[PDB]
Parts: sequence; C-alpha cells; structure tokens
Amino acid sequence: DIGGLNPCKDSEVFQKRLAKTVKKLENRLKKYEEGTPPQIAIQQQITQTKQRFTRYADSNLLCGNDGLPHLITDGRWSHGSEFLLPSILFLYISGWIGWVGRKYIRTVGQTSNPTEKEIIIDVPLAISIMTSGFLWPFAAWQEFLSGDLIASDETITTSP
Amino acid sequence: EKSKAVPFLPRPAALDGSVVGDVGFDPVGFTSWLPLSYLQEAEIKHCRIAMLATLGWIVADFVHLPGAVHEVSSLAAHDVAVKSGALAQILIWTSIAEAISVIAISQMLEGSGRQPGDFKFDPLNFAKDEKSLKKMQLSELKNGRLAMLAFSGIVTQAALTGHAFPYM
Amino acid sequence: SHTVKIYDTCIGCTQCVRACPTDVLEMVPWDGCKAGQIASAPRTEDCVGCKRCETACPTDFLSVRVYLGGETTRSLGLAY
Amino acid sequence: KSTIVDFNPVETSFEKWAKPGQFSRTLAKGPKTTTWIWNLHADAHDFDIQTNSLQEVSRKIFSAHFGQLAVIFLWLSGMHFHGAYFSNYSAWLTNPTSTKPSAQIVWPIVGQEVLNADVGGNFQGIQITSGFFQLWRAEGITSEVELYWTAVGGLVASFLMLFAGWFHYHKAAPKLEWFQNVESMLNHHLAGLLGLGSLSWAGHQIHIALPINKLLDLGVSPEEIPLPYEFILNRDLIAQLYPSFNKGLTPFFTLNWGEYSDFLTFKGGLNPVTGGLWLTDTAHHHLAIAVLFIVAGHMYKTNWFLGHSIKTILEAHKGPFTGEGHKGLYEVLTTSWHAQLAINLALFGSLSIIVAHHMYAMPPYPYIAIDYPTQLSLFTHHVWIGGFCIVGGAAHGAIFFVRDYNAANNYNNLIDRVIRHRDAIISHLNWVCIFLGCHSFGLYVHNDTMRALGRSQDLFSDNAIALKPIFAQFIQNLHTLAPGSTAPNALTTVSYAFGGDVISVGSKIAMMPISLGTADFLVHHIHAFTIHVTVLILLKGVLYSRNSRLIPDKANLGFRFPCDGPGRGGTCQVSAWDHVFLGLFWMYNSISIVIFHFSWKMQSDVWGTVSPTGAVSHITGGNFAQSSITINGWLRDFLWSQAAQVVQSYGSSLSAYGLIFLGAHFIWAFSLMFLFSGRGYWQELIESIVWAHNKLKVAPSIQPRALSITQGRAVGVAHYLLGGIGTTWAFFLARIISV
Amino acid sequence: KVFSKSVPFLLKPAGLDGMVGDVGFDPLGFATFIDIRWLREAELKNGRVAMLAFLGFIVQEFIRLPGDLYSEPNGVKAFFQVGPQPLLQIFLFCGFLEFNMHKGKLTQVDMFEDGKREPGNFGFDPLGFGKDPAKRERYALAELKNGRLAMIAIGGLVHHALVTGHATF
Amino acid sequence: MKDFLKYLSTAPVLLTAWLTFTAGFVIEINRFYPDALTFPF
Ligand code: CLA
Ligand code: CLA
Ligand code: CLA
Ligand code: CLA
Ligand SMILES: CC(/C=C/C=C(C)/C=C/[C@@]12O[C@]1(C)C[C@@H](O)CC2(C)C)=C\C=C\C=C(C)\C=C\C=C(C)\C=C\[C@@]12O[C@]1(C)C[C@@H](O)CC2(C)C
Ligand SMILES: CC(/C=C/C=C(C)/C=C/[C@@]12O[C@]1(C)C[C@@H](O)CC2(C)C)=C\C=C\C=C(C)\C=C\C=C(C)\C=C\[C@@]12O[C@]1(C)C[C@@H](O)CC2(C)C
Ligand SMILES: CC1=C(C/C=C(\C)CCC[C@H](C)CCC[C@H](C)CCCC(C)C)C(=O)c2ccccc2C1=O
Ligand code: SF4
Repeated sequence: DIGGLNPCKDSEVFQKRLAKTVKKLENRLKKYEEGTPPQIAIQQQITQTKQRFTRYADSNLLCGNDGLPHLITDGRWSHGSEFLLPSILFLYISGWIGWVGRKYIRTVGQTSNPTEKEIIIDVPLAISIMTSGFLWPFAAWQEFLSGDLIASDETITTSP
Repeated sequence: EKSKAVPFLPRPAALDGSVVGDVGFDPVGFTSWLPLSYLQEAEIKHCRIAMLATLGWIVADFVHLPGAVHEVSSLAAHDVAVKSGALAQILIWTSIAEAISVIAISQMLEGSGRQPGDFKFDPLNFAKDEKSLKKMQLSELKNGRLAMLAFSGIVTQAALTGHAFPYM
Repeated sequence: SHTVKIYDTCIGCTQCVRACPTDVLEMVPWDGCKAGQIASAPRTEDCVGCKRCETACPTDFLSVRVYLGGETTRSLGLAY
Repeated sequence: KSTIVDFNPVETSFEKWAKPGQFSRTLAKGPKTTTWIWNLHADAHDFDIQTNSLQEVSRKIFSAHFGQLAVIFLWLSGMHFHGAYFSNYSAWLTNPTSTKPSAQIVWPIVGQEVLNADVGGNFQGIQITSGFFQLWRAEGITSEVELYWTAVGGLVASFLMLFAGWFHYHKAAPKLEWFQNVESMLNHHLAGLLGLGSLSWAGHQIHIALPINKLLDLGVSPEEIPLPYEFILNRDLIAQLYPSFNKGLTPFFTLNWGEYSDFLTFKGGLNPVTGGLWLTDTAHHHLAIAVLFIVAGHMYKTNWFLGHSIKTILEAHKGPFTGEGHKGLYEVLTTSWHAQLAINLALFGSLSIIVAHHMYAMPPYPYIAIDYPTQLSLFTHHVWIGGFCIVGGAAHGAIFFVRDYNAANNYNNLIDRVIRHRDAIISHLNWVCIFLGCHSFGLYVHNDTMRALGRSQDLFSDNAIALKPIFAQFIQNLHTLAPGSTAPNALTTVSYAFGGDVISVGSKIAMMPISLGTADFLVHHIHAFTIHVTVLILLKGVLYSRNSRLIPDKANLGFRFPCDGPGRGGTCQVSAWDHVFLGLFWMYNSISIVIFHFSWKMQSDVWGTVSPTGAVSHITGGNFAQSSITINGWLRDFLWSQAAQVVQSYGSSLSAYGLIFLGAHFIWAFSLMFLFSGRGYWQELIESIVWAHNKLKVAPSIQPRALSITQGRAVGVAHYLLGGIGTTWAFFLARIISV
Repeated sequence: KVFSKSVPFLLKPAGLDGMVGDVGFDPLGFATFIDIRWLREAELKNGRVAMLAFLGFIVQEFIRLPGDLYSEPNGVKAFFQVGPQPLLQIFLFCGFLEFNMHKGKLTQVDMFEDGKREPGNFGFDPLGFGKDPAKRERYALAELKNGRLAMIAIGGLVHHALVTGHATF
Repeated sequence: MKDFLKYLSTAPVLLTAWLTFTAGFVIEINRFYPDALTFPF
C-alpha cells in the first residue's frame, strides 16, 4: 500500500516472528516444573506476546519486509492513531505544563521575594495554577489577543 | 526525689503528680527526651487497642461469624482475614481515624488544650465531674496495661502451644 | 607588555589597586566622582595580565580594562 | 554538667529545614542566580566554613559518621532481606557448583521480565556477583529465616545509629578534649573494635561456622543440620566433628594449646571440597589477630601512668637530614580533620586494593573461587574503591595544606622541609614518570610496529628479546618452598598462585600457579608508570597548594578556585583541586589498566576447566602470553574478542548489560562537552535563551547562569568516571557471566 | 479555644464562617490552602452531578430507551455498549454548558478573581422555588446534604456494578 | 508542623514527589494497557 508496505495481518514474516518468539518462550518454559511461579511468569509472557501481536495485526498497521509495524506519519487521517492523535495528546499535555509554569512564574514574580518562591514553592498557589491549565489553548488565545503574552522592548539586548 | 514506684530511684523529674496513673515509673527516663503528652497518647492508644484485641481474640476463639472463612482459630485468623479482605476494611477505617489522630496530636502538641487520649467520645456520661473523670481515667489506664500484658501472654502462649482459649 | 586602561566610570573605590599583585595600579587625584580619586596604570611594564584588577571592579561594565599584548619575562611571570 | 559532653547544644527543630543554605554565611541570604543552587550542595559538608570552632566541626563530623553508619546498616539489612525473600539461596546451598546466585527478581513491566535469568534452582532473577551467598555459607547461615533475622537486626542497628547521631548532636555533644584524646581513641579502636571484633568473630566461627560448614562439606543437607544454638548447648554435636571440645576450656587455661589443633590449624592452600580457605585456618587467624590487636591496644597513655605519649614519640624522631623531625606533627593531626582524612583515606584505599588482591589470590569463602563473576566483580570493585579513596586522601592532604597548615607551628619540621625542596621531588618524579612511560609504553609500541612490519623476532616477547621478571619468579619460588623450610608448621603454600597443584572444584579451576613471563613484566611496569604519574599529579597538587613561582600567594585563593587569570601566559587549573581532578583522570586510567590486566590474565592463564585426565583448558586459551604484548593485541584479542558477549546480549537475559554498555558510552561522551568547552560560550547561549524567555514573559526570577568553571570541571570528571567505569562494568559482567 | 462542633476534639477550622453548611468539619484544613468559594462551587457541582447520575442509574435500570444500543440495565456496561459517539456528545454539551454558565472564567485562578459571584449561584430558578428568603437557607442546606449523600451513593452504585455486574435493583 | 510542611514545599522534595507520582501513573498505565504502539482509538 502506502510506500510499498503491506498490512501486518497479511505479512507472513510477522507471523514468523510471532511463532519464533512463542517457540523460544515455550522452550524456556520446558525447563521449569509444574505450576511453579517461573512457569506462571513464562505463560503470562506467552499470553502477552500473543495479545500484542494480535492487536498489532488488527490495528491498520503497515509492515515492511522485516515484519515490523511501520508508522505512516505523512499526515493522512487513515493512519491517524500512529502519530496525529498522540501528537495532539502531547501538545495538550506539554502546553498544560508550560502554561502552568509560566503562570506560576508571572504570579510569584509580583511578590516581595520572587526568588524565594522558586526554591520553596507556594504549594497552595501552585495547585491553584496547575489545575487551571486545562484551558491553556483558550487562555493562550485570550492573552495573545490582549497583548499580555509577548514583551516588546523592555527585553535586554547585547551591545551589537 | 525517691519516686513512689521504685523507692530507691529518683523521681523521673518530669512526672511530679499531675497526671492520671502517675506512680513515678520511668527508670530509663523516656520522659526526659520525649514530650509527656506524646507518650501519654501513645500509652492510651496502646491500652485501647490491646483491650479490644484481647477481647476479640478470646471471643473469636469461642464465637464465629457465619461463613467458612470465619472458622479458624485467632492464631491463624490473620492470614485468612488478610486474604479475604476482612482486615483491609479495618485498615482503611483505622487509617482514616489515625489521620484525624495525626491532626489531633499535632494540635495538642502545638497548644490547643486537648488532653492526651481525649477524643471527647462520650455518648453516655459515665463521668460527670472531675473526680469521676480522674477515677475512670485511672481505671482505663490500669485495665489497658493489664490487657496489653494479657494479649502479650495470650499470643506468646498460643504461638508456643497451639491450644484453644486456655493457652496453658 | 599588556595594556591597562582606566575609564571615567571609575568611582574611586580602590578595590582594583589593592588587588593588583604586581603594583601596577595606583590611586590618583580626580574630580569626576564623589571620592575625588581615580585609578591609574603607570607601571604596566609589571602588568602580568591576571585580571584580578577587574575582578574587583564594582562598576557596571568595568572601569579598568586589561588588554593582553606582547609578552615579556615580567608579564609571563617567569621566575627563571 | 559532664566534663566530656555538652547537654542540649542544638534544639531539635524543623525551622532550619525550611531555610536552605542556613549553614553558610553567603548562601543564607537566599538565591539570586542558579549558581546558589549548586553552591548549596557543594558546601553542605564543608563544615570548616560553616563554623569557626573546631568543636562544632568535630561534633558535626561525629553525627555525620553516625548517619553514614546508619546508611550502611540499612544497605546491609536490604541485602539480607533480599537474600531472605527474593533469592534462591536455599537452592544454591544444595547445589553450589551448578546454581548461579541470584537475589533480585525483576517486576514484569514494559517487557523487562527478560532480565529474570535462568539462574537455576527453579528460580528466575538477576545473577548476583557480590558473593553474598558464599559469605552467608561461610557464616554458617543455612536457612532464609536467619537471613530475615539478620535483616531485622540490620534495620534495628540502622535506627540505633540514626538515634545515636541525633543524640550526639542535639542532646549530648562531646567536647573538643574528648575528640582530641587520640591516645584513648587509638587504644580503643585497636583493642576493643579490632581485637574484640576479631575475637568475637573467632568465637562465632569456632562455635557456629566451623561445625555447620564441616557438616555441609560432608554432604549433610541444610535441613538435617542442627540449628546453630544447639552447637553451643550441646558439647557433643561439635565434639564429633572436632574431637577436642571434649576437654573443654581446660587446655586453654592450662596453656596446653596443642590440644586445640583439631579446629585451630595452620594448613594453607585451599579446601579441596569448596575451593576456599580452611575455616579452621580462618578461625585460628582471627584468634591470633584478636590477641595481637588487643596487645597493640595497650600502647598509648590515656588515663594512668602507663603507656606512650604520641607527642613524645614523634618529637624524639629527629635526624641529621630532617632537622626538627616529627616535631609538631602531633599538633597537626590533633587540630586538623583534613590531615587525618588524608592519611586515613590513603591507607584505606591502599588497604582496599590489598584486600582485592588477597581475595582472589586466596579465596576465603566456600565455592567462591569457581564463581568467576563474583571473583572478577569483587576484585574490580575493591580496586576501584581503593583508587577513589587514595585520590581522596591526596585531595584532603591538599585541603589541609591550603587551610589548616600553620607555617609558624611547623618551623623546620618534616612538612616544612618537604615544601622547601618540593622542586627536587617533583622534578625527579617527572623524570621517573617519563622514564617509566617511555619504557613500558614504547616497548609496547615497538612490539606493535615490529609485528606490523613482519619482524616477529624483534619483539619484546618470550620467543624474542625476553624480559623475564626474575625477581618476582624468585619470590614465587620462595613461597612454594616455604612449607617445611621457612614455614615448617605449614602443610601447603599460602596461595597456589605462587606455585603448586591445580585446584579444581567440580571440574572448574579454583586456583592455579600464575606464571609470570615477559607479558607480565610489561604490564607490571605499565602499572608502576601509571601509579607514578598519578602520584606526580597529586603530590604536585599537595606541595604547590600554598605557593609557587607562578602564584606566590596561591594559598590566599583557597583550595578550590578555577585560575588566577589569563596572565602569566595563562594560569588555568593551578589550584590544588584541579590536581585532584587530573589525578582522578589518571587514577581512572591506572585502575582500568589494572583491572584489564587482571581480567585477561585470569581468563587466559588461571580460570577454565580441568579434564578428568588432568588437561587444563582455559577460558581464552593462553593468548595472554603472546598477544598482550602489543596494543593491537589488547584491542583485538581482549577488547574486541571479549566484547562479543556484550554486543550479542540483546534479546537475552544479559540485555541490560548491553543497554548499560551503550548508556555508559553515551555518558562518557557526554562528559567531553563539559571537559572540552568553556563557561563563556554557555553563558552567552543562555543569554539568547533568556532573551526568548523574556520575550515570552517566562524568564525565571532566579537568573540562570552557566555552571562555574570548577563545577564544569567537576561535572566533566564525574561523567567521565561514571561512563568509563560503567562501560567496563557492563563489559566485565556480561563477558564473565556468559562464559 | 473554641473547638469544632462536628469534630469536638479538634480546633475550629478557619474560613468557613459565613457559609450555609458550616458544622466546623475541616480536620485537614482544606479551606486554608484552597479558596473557600472555589471549594463550595466544586462541592455543589460535584453534588449536583452525583444526584443527576444516581437518578440516571435508577431510571436507566428501570426505563431505558428504545433501540439496541440502549438496552443495558447495568450503568457500567451501558457506558461501554452505548459507544463513544453518544458519550462524546454529552461531553461536548457539558463543556458548552460549563462555558456559558460561568461566562468564560472557568479556572480556579480566573473564577472569583473579581468576586461578585456567590459560590454555586448560577441564577437557575425557572420554577420560582426560592423567592421566599426564609426557606432559602433551608433549601441550600438540603441541597448540600443531598449532594454529599449522592456523592457517597454514586460511588456505592458504581462499585456495586463493578463487583457484581448485574444491576442495582 | 508549620516548618515541616514548608520543608516539604522545597524544590527537591516537591520535584521528587511529582516525578515519583508521574513515573507511577505512567508505569501503571503501561501495566494495565501494555504494548501500546498506537493510539487506542
Ligand atoms: C483489635 C481489634 C480487632 C481486630 C483487629 C479483629 C480482627 C478480626 N476479628 Mg475480631 N473482635 C474484636 C476485635 C478485633 N477483631 C472484638 C473486640 C470482638 C468482640 C465483639 C471481636 C469478635 C470477633 C468475632 C466473633 C469474630 C472476629 C473475627 C475476626 C477476624 C475476621 C473478621 C473481623 O475483622 O472481625 C469481625 C468483628 C466483629 C464482628 C466484631 C467487632 C466489634 C468491634 C471490634 C467493636 C467496636 C469497635 C469500633 C467499631 C471501633 C471503630 C473503629 C474506628 C477506626 C472507626 C479478624 C482477624 C472473626 C473470625 O474470623 O474469627 C477467627 C469472628 O468470627 N472477631
Ligand atoms: C571499645 C570501645 C570502642 C569501640 C568498639 C568503638 C567503635 C567505633 N568507633 Mg569509637 N571511640 C571510643 C571507643 C570505641 N569506639 C572512645 C573511647 C572514643 C573517645 C576517644 C571514641 C571516639 C570515636 C570517634 C570520634 C569516632 C569513633 C568511631 C567509631 C566507629 C568506627 C567506624 C567503624 O569501624 O565501623 C564499625 C562499625 C561497627 C562494628 C558497628 C557496631 C558498633 C557499635 C555502634 C558499637 C559501638 C561501641 C560504643 C562505643 C559503645 C557505647 C554505647 C553507649 C550506650 C555508651 C566504630 C563503631 C567513628 C564513627 O564512625 O563514628 C560513629 C568516629 O568518628 N569513635
Ligand atoms: C571518607 C571520605 C570522604 C569525606 C568525608 C569527604 C569530605 C569532604 N570532601 Mg572529599 N573526596 C573523597 C572522599 C571524601 N570526602 C574522595 C574519595 C575524593 C576523590 C574523588 C574526594 C574529592 C574531593 C574534592 C575534589 C573536594 C572534596 C571536598 C570535600 C568537603 C566538602 C564535601 C561536600 O560538600 O560535598 C557534598 C557532596 C556532594 C557535592 C555530592 C556530589 C555527588 C557526587 C560527586 C556524584 C556521586 C555519583 C554517585 C556515585 C551515583 C552515580 C550513579 C548514577 C547512575 C546516577 C568535605 C570535607 C571539597 C572541599 O572543598 O573540601 C574542603 C572539594 O573541593 N573532596
Ligand atoms: C594516549 C594519550 C596520552 C598519552 C600518550 C599521554 C602521555 C603522557 N602523559 Mg598524559 N593525559 C592524557 C592522555 C595521554 N597522556 C589525558 C587524556 C589527560 C587528561 C586528564 C592527561 C593528563 C596528564 C597529566 C596531568 C600528566 C600527564 C603526563 C603524561 C606523561 C607521562 C610521562 C611519560 O610517559 O612520557 C613519555 C611519553 C610517552 C609514553 C608517550 C609516547 C612516547 C613514545 C612511546 C616514545 C618516544 C617516541 C619517539 C620520541 C618518537 C620520535 C619520532 C617522532 C619525532 C616522529 C606522558 C607524556 C604527566 C607529565 O607531565 O609527565 C611526567 C602529567 O603530569 N598526562
Ligand atoms: C457509606 C460511607 C459514608 C457514609 C456517610 C453518610 C452516608 C453520611 C453523610 C452525611 O452526614 C454527613 C457525613 C454530613 C452531612 O452534612 C451530609 C450527610 C450526607 C448527611 C462511606 C462508605 C465507604 C465504603 C467503602 C470505603 C468501601 C470499601 C470497600 C472495599 C475496599 C472493598 C474491597 C473488596 O471488594 C473488593 C475490592 C474485592 C473483594 O474480593 C474483597 C473486598 C476487600 C471485600
Ligand atoms: C470512597 C468514597 C467515600 C468515602 C467516604 C468516607 C470514608 C466517609 C467517612 C465519613 O462519613 C463517615 C463514615 C462519618 C462522617 O461523619 C465522617 C466521614 C469521615 C466524612 C466515595 C467514592 C466514590 C467513588 C466514585 C464517585 C466513583 C465513581 C466512578 C465512576 C463514575 C466511574 C466510571 C467508570 O468506571 C466506569 C463506569 C467505566 C470505566 O471503564 C470508566 C470510568 C469512567 C472510570
Ligand atoms: C553544557 C554546559 C554548561 C551548561 C549546563 C547547565 C546550565 C546545566 C543544566 C542542568 C539542568 C538545569 C539540571 C539537570 C537536568 C538533568 C536532566 C538532571 C540529571 C540527570 C539525573 C538522572 C541525575 C556549563 O555551564 C558549562 C560550564 C563550564 C564548562 C562546560 C559547560 C557545559 O558544557
Ligand atoms: S577562564 Fe579558563 S582560561 Fe581564562 S583564566 Fe580562568 S581558567 Fe584560565
């Protein structure tokens, strides 16, 4: 399909990889005894390996000639769960972190001892700001509009 | 000088007379480097816990709650109750009570006025004036110490010899 | 020998002179500051370039500046 | 109002916990730049600059020692708890020669359960190379319940040491005169600590370890072995194995000590069953050590008209060549903690290296000689600790010279006379270092270039120009002839390394004569050269810590400073700290070469398997003799060849070793950013980053500053050491566990 | 010292004075390091949501809607059978409600920044219950107590469905 | 418990607690839903 890849559900090398891993795990399982915790752990390993391979097969995942899932990150929504949705999730979380950090910096920057409140965090104010970051996309595009997001010329510059 | 309990030892210098159950017994001077209120609270907590524990051990070796899980001796009941989750509920509610206790003991140590072990729990009265309260505090302390020693003996004997209620 | 220059931002706090290990700087009368004194560099032939002088300077970007130049047995700190 | 302690000196309060940097006069005002954060940790234990009183520094040091001992006890308790709960110690007891010791199981997350290896005995976990199983077996511990109780005792002891530290800083802190009783301290540490510890351990060995281990070697399973207390209450369970307890203590008090030859032997060699030292020999050794140390503890005058005064001993040791001699040394060592730390750390690291040597040379634990990973790990770890401690001793000698050295109090004594001719010492040490390096390494390079040019007869090899270590071979011959000639009451040599028979346990070689040829000559001279260069750097740091021809007032700049400036052609790294930095680098080099020599020589010419007919086949096959004489040989037949197991560990239970190999490479390369660069570039880059932050109104109030020059060097050296030591760690462990 | 009325062995907590549910219950002092107005707003919203969700349980197991999707008497299993499409619409509608009811200021630092906002007072009163101020305080206390009881009961019902799987009945 | 809570509010203790909590919920997500290469939806 895309880039010459093929779905992993029809990739023979993918099933060969699964079979080889299961065979190695079973051979390891053979050298232990009865329902002893080592055998239980190896059986859990086998079950998890089978579940992971089955989930990857039924996941709209494209496999190359090596039988490994390749990620299609050109931007198409068909393979949108590989990069685009995790990209949105990370952008949300990281914007949350950056927004709460910036808000805390600007909030304790207007107190008597701004530097003290950076090594000794005001946990009440920190908790107040941190749970308010869920609106960071909206807060950012409400502070940029008001001109409160960017400094203009009070920023320092070197000699040249 | 010359504490009441040990007549040849000096008075512990932190227990003069103004505590219930104060016979001047502190030979190793635990009160010389620890707060008196803290030790009193610990002692009263131990007294109550061990009284409940002794009564429960003795009763549960006689009467069992309905169910197959409750058909074990008190010596072996810990491993069964922890597996069934019975002790998990007690742990949860005891932890809630002990967090409230953290707050209470902190407030008592930093002023307040709460007497050690005084949770004001008194649905009935059983103590109307100062004299009755002092007498009942002494009774509680003595019964609690006796029950702590009794539970110690009960557990040690039952573990040594896996006998029923007579742990001889 | 190195080159040492003094600039009128001098506040005459004498910290440069009392930090020179080779007696290069000295305090001379002046009328451009409250202290009425300014640092001078009349013995730059003994300047070693250690720049202790400008480590003790409190003015914003320095009032004593050391420009390293040609080397000499005195400026190289050679006891041999 | 005791005469030794002060009562309630410091109040137990949490107020100062909420004021970081309260100890320092400069840091107490609060942070203004990020340099304050780094200065906070760099001055935490520098008690000299926190107080102006030696008494307060001594009390802080005493409580810090208690905290350290509590940490050590907690670590030991954790080790015993892991042995009790997450180990296959019981299975290893019944099959020491076929079960690999494991005492750490790995949770099944993110696929990391592959790390749980097939260590044997129906167990999965990480193979343990610390030798705790062998130590516990030598202690007579035959059950995991005993390990649990030892862990509980360790926890109790750790709490006790924590309480002791708190008590002796806040409730009863000793006075300066108590700390300065060096005669009493030496008497107690020599008699009580050392001698009585040896005596107590001899008692434990005789009454617990001797019978239990004898029963274990006889084939008695641990379950039917009597509990250790039964060997004390019943004089018949121990009198069957050693038929001399039937006489009781009467032979001891009647001076008929010959009766106790049953369990106090002098045999030498190794136990043929376990491959370790005879535990009867060990018990006799500890008894003799106890008596010797107890006797040695009655030397210094403490409180009676009896014993020696160290001041009078030192002051009487003058000479024509040494002026006032040792006059003033007693005042130096009783008023400066740094001098004591220097001596103790140097001798402590040297002792650690000696311990490392004597460990593999004479394996003291049952079934530890045939556990090659344990032997390799123990040697390498102890040599690394020794090198670090020696560098620390040099560092604190330099610190004493900078800070606590008084010129007036040391007029014409040994310290003064050493400083007065420091030039001669350093110049001759420089010449010796150049001579040794030229010779050792250039002989290596000559071998390499002769081999590369196809001239095999021009090498410094055994089949070529030969450099036989005749002096060491003479000593080896003297030791193998000692039993019956110079040690007439010995039955076997102290170690089979000096010569004798091949000792094998379960077809695995425990010890064997270590032949010394031209390959050992070159590597030994490499060791000497590296040690000499490290000594050169550290001694130059110590001697030139106060002044020099460059900076005549270097002592006024302190022990730790980056430079004096770009003048004098450049005065980088003139400190004494910058010498402990370079010396750390050279110690890494020396110890790395030492452990490489040990690993290759052991794998190639000691370790291996013995055929039933007596044919010895080694791990590598004797390639050390002919291929360790060229640098290409070291690169190919050792590094490239034995790195095969590390690089091929992916997908196996040793994959963690490959991951740590790669990560240690990454950290070592990361160090070079700090080692090669300078502060100005990073400060000017932080300037633009701060511009961006200010543009987005997110510039922190604590101004971000690049790490100071000294801190940049410290970060570089720490990362370099971590990366190199971790790379060697992963390489050694994967290689010696795979094969 | 005053000592709390609810927890009689603890000192009276601060910051609860002028409230409509004050029994002095704050052993952990959450009102000291968190704004009391925000705490009351959160308590009221959690209570109202829990009441609606408890009523939703009881109605769902009884009545249900026509259709194959809406055929699970168990609320927990109904959360999965209904699919993501109906749930995401509820999520977006609740978001729209949140935005319009608080008029933009939705966060802990933004809400109550200007004051003039009684905690939990959305002005929602179409049926007119609450014109008389005498019964207003009683209604507020009843709403608070019912909300707390419904939080406890919503947890109880959800966890009953998880440990048994059938229904509440 | 006024300065102890201030000590717990210091940068190292707060960072250690936050990173321990963060690693905790990450590890537990990866335990309950392991081997997640793509978005679950
Ligand atoms: C230290 C207190 C304590 C502890 C840890 C236990 C623990 C146990 N008991 Mg037990 N018990 C206790 C006191 C205690 N008991 C007392 C005082 C009595 C006398 C009424 C009993 C009577 C009793 C019987 C008859 C049985 C047990 C059984 C058991 C086991 C499982 C079921 C269970 O939890 O009990 C259930 C407990 C009860 C039904 C009665 C408890 C009454 C409480 C203790 C008195 C009120 C105190 C109050 C609630 C404190 C509030 C706590 C606060 C934090 C909110 C378990 C090992 C069962 C078992 O398996 O036996 C082997 C069983 O059949 N116990
Ligand atoms: C026979 C008596 C005796 C013994 C056994 C020790 C033993 C020790 N001393 Mg010590 N000391 C003694 C007499 C003694 N001292 C006297 C008389 C003085 C006064 C001059 C000092 C002054 C002194 C200082 C200033 C320091 C020590 C330190 C140490 C420890 C060295 C660390 C070590 O090797 O780890 C081995 C560890 C163990 C074997 C663990 C078990 C040891 C336990 C704690 C027994 C300790 C014995 C103790 C003195 C008994 C007092 C009990 C108390 C109730 C009175 C070690 C525990 C150093 C240290 O680490 O500080 C804590 C240290 O800085 N000592
Ligand atoms: C008994 C051992 C001992 C003792 C008591 C001391 C005590 C002291 N040393 Mg010292 N030192 C030692 C051994 C010792 N050292 C050794 C072995 C070396 C050689 C490396 C040195 C080298 C040394 C130098 C070069 C300096 C000191 C300094 C000091 C003083 C201040 C220390 C301080 O505040 O650090 C606080 C503690 C830290 C900053 C910790 C830093 C963290 C380390 C560097 C990294 C450890 C990594 C660890 C192994 C884990 C890595 C694993 C990874 C995967 C994460 C203090 C008197 C300084 C001073 O001014 O003396 C007056 C100083 O300049 N020492
Ligand atoms: C492979 C890299 C390397 C090499 C070769 C050296 C070499 C040396 N270092 Mg070192 N050093 C290194 C890395 C290295 N270092 C690193 C990375 C650091 C950073 C921490 C240091 C830090 C350091 C310090 C701090 C000190 C040294 C010192 C020394 C010298 C010890 C005396 C000696 O053996 O001289 C003999 C020279 C050699 C062994 C080099 C090879 C010479 C060949 C084999 C023989 C001669 C060849 C011949 C002349 C060629 C002629 C032909 C040509 C003209 C074409 C020596 C020059 C010490 C010193 O100054 O000397 C006493 C010293 O104090 N080094
Ligand atoms: C009921 C309750 C609290 C009730 C309080 C009520 C109603 C009163 C509230 C009010 O008066 C106040 C306070 C103040 C007023 O202003 C408001 C009102 C509302 C008037 C808590 C329950 C709390 C209930 C709890 C904590 C239950 C926990 C259950 C657990 C942990 C079960 C675990 C297991 O089931 C598993 C998981 C697996 C099994 O195999 C094993 C086990 C162990 C059995
Ligand atoms: C534990 C609890 C309450 C505990 C209360 C206690 C101890 C109260 C004790 C007291 O009152 C007493 C006794 C006496 C008072 O005088 C004093 C106090 C001390 C005050 C509530 C839990 C409350 C728990 C609640 C509300 C949980 C709700 C869970 C929901 C809605 C889950 C939905 C999902 O699970 C599904 C359905 C499908 C999943 O796949 C997806 C999701 C979405 C996760
Ligand atoms: C990069 C660099 C800096 C800048 C380095 C800085 C500012 C250090 C920043 C450290 C951050 C802020 C904290 C550490 C973050 C790590 C992720 C934590 C360590 C990892 C743990 C596992 C230990 C210098 O200041 C410097 C000075 C002198 C010579 C070389 C250099 C140099 O190379
Ligand atoms: S900065 Fe680097 S180079 Fe410039 S002086 Fe200090 S040390 Fe020498």
